[PDB]
Amino acid sequence: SGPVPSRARVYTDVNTHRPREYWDYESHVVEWGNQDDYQLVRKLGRGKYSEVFEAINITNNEKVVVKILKPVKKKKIKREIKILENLRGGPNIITLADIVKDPVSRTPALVFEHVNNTDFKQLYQTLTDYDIRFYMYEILKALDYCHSMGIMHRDVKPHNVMIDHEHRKLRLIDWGLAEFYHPGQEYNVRVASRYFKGPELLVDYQMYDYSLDMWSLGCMLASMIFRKEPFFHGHDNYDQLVRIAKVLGTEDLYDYIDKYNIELDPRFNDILGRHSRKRWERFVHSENQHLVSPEALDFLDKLLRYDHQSRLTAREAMEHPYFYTVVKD
Ligand SMILES: O=C(O)c1ccc(/C=N/N=C2c3ccccc3-c3ccccc32)cc1
Repeated sequence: SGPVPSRARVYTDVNTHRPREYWDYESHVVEWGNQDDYQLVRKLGRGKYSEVFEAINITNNEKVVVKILKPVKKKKIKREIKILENLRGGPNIITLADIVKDPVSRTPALVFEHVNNTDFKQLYQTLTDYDIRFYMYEILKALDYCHSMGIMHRDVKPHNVMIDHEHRKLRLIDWGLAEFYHPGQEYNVRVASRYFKGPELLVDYQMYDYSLDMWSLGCMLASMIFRKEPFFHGHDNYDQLVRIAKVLGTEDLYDYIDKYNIELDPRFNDILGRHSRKRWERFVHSENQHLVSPEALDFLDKLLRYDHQSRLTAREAMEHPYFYTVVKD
């Protein structure tokens, strides 16, 4: 018989009604800028798929970021480019300023606006209750926008949320794992970072959607209000589901599995055990209590659910009482 199909409960048909050119990234013709406009200053980091540099646009003396892509998985490149251009101008979305061909790597190099970022490790130790709510709302603006545009990020994690704390500014970055949502489409479950992988990924359910980002967001929220980084600390993808099950319980996991007619990897049989759902108060202590409120716990509870269809959508999340105290623009 196989697994039961699933559909996003919102923005389901956005791509089906757009021109083919919008989501057919393979046919996208990249318009190239002049690589000589930019001078590399220092290397900021090297990821699995790229190297990131601080640079300067010598045509306006403005600081920029240059992301030089590695010559691996070429399809991945046009996908990120198309998604960046599609989302450009949206609230709290990183702005792609240019695309040039790097003369040395002989690969595409993405030029982004410069954002004076604070290290998340140092920053999460600092955030007040108000600031957690403020920045969560800003992240939600970004996620609702890309979801409404038919795109799931699929790599929401602290590293991909760049915050300029001095100016109260936030950008969602690295859309290299982002995809267009097409209802009924089966996707690769090898996305996101381990600690932020939704249950759908960990049980190998391929027909997922925007709600994946909302699980990841929930993981971030839990790490912020409970001051535990990361909140679900698996030592591999299998232990990762066990960690989640020790909090949300095994019965709701099996119900989830049963609902979508999924068959768990049999290796879970000797390690999953039997666990009751824990009350969120379990994780409150003297050092995080000032960050926890009934509102915060209700919100978290509605994000961290096994069933991806039952999680709050981005727009619903923005309606939650948790954000009543946040001053709106
Ligand atoms: O992949 C992307 O979309 C992407 C977009 C923008 C940036 C910019 N990053 N900036 C900084 C950075 C990156 C890695 C490690 C350290 C830093 C840093 C330190 C101070 C000021 C800015 C940055 C990256 C990727």
